[PDB]
Amino acid sequence: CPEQDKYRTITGMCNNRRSPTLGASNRAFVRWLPAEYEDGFSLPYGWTPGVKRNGFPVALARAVSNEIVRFPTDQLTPDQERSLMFMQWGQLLDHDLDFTPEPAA
Amino acid sequence: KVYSQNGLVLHDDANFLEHELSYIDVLLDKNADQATKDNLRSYFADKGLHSIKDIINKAKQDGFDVSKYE
Amino acid sequence: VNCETSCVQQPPCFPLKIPPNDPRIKNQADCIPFFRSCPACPGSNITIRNQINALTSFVDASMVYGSEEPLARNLRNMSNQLGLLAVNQRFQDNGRALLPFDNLHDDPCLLTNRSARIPCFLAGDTRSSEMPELTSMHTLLLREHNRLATELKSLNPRWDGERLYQEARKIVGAMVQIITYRDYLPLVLGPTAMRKYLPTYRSYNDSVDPRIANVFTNAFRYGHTLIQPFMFRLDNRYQPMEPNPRVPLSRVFFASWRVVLEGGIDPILRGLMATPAKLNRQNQIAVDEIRERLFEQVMRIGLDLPALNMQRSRDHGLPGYNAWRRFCGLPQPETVGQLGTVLRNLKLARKLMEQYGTPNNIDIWMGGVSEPLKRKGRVGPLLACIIGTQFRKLRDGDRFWWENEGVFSMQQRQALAQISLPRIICDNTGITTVSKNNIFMSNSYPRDFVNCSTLPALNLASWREA
Ligand SMILES: *[C@@H]1O[C@H](CO[C@@H]2O[C@@H](C)[C@@H](O)[C@@H](O)[C@@H]2O)[C@@H](O[C@@H]2O[C@H](CO)[C@@H](O[C@@H]3O[C@H](CO[C@H]4O[C@H](CO)[C@@H](O)[C@H](O)[C@@H]4O)[C@@H](O)[C@H](O[C@H]4O[C@H](CO)[C@@H](O)[C@H](O)[C@@H]4O)[C@@H]3O)[C@H](O)[C@H]2NC(C)=O)[C@H](O)[C@H]1NC(C)=O
Ligand code: HEC
Ligand SMILES: *[C@@H]1O[C@H](CO)[C@@H](O[C@@H]2O[C@H](CO)[C@@H](O)[C@H](O)[C@H]2NC(C)=O)[C@H](O)[C@H]1NC(C)=O
Ligand SMILES: *[C@@H]1O[C@H](CO)[C@@H](O[C@@H]2O[C@H](CO)[C@@H](O)[C@H](O)[C@H]2NC(C)=O)[C@H](O)[C@H]1NC(C)=O
Ligand SMILES: [Ca+2]
Ligand SMILES: [Cl-]
Repeated sequence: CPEQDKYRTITGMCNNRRSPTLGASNRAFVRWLPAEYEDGFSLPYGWTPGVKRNGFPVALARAVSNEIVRFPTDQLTPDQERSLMFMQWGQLLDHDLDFTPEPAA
Repeated sequence: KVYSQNGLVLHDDANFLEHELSYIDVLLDKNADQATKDNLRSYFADKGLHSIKDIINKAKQDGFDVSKYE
Repeated sequence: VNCETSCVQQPPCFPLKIPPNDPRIKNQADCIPFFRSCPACPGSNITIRNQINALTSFVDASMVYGSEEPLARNLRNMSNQLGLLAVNQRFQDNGRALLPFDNLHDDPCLLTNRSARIPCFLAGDTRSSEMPELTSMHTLLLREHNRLATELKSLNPRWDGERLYQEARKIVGAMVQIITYRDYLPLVLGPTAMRKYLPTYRSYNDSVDPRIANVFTNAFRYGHTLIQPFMFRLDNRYQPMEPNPRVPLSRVFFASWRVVLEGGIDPILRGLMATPAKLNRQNQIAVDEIRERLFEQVMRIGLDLPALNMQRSRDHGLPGYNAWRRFCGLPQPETVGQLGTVLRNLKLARKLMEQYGTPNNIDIWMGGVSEPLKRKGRVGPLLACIIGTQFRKLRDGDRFWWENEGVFSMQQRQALAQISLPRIICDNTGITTVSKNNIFMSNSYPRDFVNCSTLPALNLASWREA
């Protein structure tokens, strides 16, 4: 890494001089807890029919959404103390921090 | 080098961009200075496009109209 | 990879199955499409599967400039030494710059209006066209970089294009850090959590790891609970814009034609400023415009964003709710009654226990958004901990943090402390009346608004090199 620098690299490389890829693009995420997979290392919970997670059947994501998340739109509670700009700055900020690639068709 | 999410290709680095057609006009302008054209030819050669024919041909392959450059 | 049309579960597809008696999808043989995130080490029986971050974790405005050298150069105007970002060459917004168009082989923006033929935009991040409100903010920062580079050229005439580009990129990045940490994050976390997870900055610490944790990518999707079901556009008097002032969100996703052909970014920014955000409540979590009709115009079926969030946490092998509560030093409920006390809502706890069986298996997004909101905050204790911890690491572990010694002079730091998002709106739009105090709290016109003459412009005098 150059021992003198005035500007950030575009890729984020060299920000940390001791470990130059920390924060740089196209690198694995850091994990705060070890991953929990159906087979221990790659298959997601809900992959194999009948296989339980920690003693319980895996709830279909759409079923959870239909039972807990669903509500009548015309009853929406407006936030008195937040502008819709508060929502939008968050997504613009999220797009500065992370993009998880997935394979193209 | 294909940015995909939810099955939608959101970006492809290989494709020619529309605003790069304005750079072809500068390279063909007899009043543009040499240093200006030198930076644009360096920019295009780094994408594998060495000659002006290559630049117009890449714009054509990727859907842009290049009739004005005939 | 036929995950877009096939409901067969083969890698890399992991389709969401349809439950019985679903309110919208009556065909139980159909599914909601889903592609598993790319693994960092493909075909491996040694490493525990992890996912990739295609961006820089730093708050460095990479959604404007890019996170890879080839895209970053493509975003620059290479026809001169002014250090500007490239702009749209066919369309302008009342004489102002628009983002350049991108060239995609299958463009989803063209599917929103087949007669308009307005493709997706090109920006530092590839999702800039996801909703016209996001496009309006990307366009705003594109104009801000060009305005700054123009002002620096007038001050330092001997500076070349690379120097002007880098000096404006440095200011735009610092502005994003200032709006985020000063105005935004205290309104997400509340005062208690803001003091707890983000104490007063001291200096750069090279031992602080600045990477995004895999859990943050799902936890930060709490913002989906703030989404309103319409796009609001207001005129120069902050009154509903002539035809279609409240457009259903299922008709704005990827609708870049609306920016170009329906009035530009001013009506969209005024709607963002003078419309309230949706309030997340325990029995009003997320609107049907994203739970039933997400991207339905550009796809075979409308997706369900909250369900995509839960399926994504399982794709990423994230631990459940109690493991994340334990990580945070928060109590972990075992029974329905204990979950009811933590949520201060026994009816929601009963529903969650009927779906998950145990608070150990509750998906991180579902459990996190279920928690009651902290005082003057819009997240509960669990999400305050994850978000708060992440943003402290992005600030303390960033060698180019705007307050770090050597990044800016003391005089440039004093000048940067005067910036605000309403003033950036003043500088780069036809808007002359903008929001008061904190733009993220102000939400009612005219009560919370001021004229642009009241706000000072950023003073670049300390950037002079004689
Ligand atoms: C520069 O930042 C460094 C990182 O700081 C962390 O992140 C920032 C953003 C803040 O959130 C901050 O609060 C974080 O700590 C920072 O270095 C860190 O300093 C702490 C405190 O000295 C270190 O903790 C000690 O760790 C050892 C080793 O065990 C740890 O790792 C294992 C394995 O992962 C875990 O299982 C353990 O739970 C620990 O996490 C412990 O043995 C030690 O125990 C202490 O026990 C009692 C209190 O219970 C004390 O009386 C003793 O004296 C012991 O110290 C600590 O828990 C931490 O490891 C270290 N991290 C790194 C990355 O080096 C540094 O101090 C900052 N410097 C400045 C100038 O700000
Ligand atoms: C403006 C309307 C809006 C739409 C449409 C939207 N979001 Fe998200 N969203 C995220 C984060 C973080 C992710 C994960 C991003 C990543 O790492 O790829 C995400 C992921 C998604 C994904 C990927 C879904 C999947 O798992 O397959 C879609 C689609 C999405 N959001 C749509 C933070 C937000 C925030 C932050 C407060 C807001 C506001 C927000 N999102 C508003 C929106
Ligand atoms: C590079 O910068 C120049 C100068 O800002 C741009 O040229 C202007 O383009 C607009 C339309 O886009 C015209 O109305 C102006 O008259 C032009 N001015 C000059 C001095 O040429 C140029 O378009 C930019 N290139 C890109 C790709 O954005
Ligand atoms: C698709 O986009 C076109 C514009 O390209 C829209 O057509 C315009 O609609 C307005 C309505 O106020 C008319 O005043 C214009 O005359 C129309 N323009 C043209 C060229 O026809 C059209 O409305 C859009 N379609 C949808 C579904 O909104
Ligand atoms: Ca970034
Ligand atoms: Cl994690």
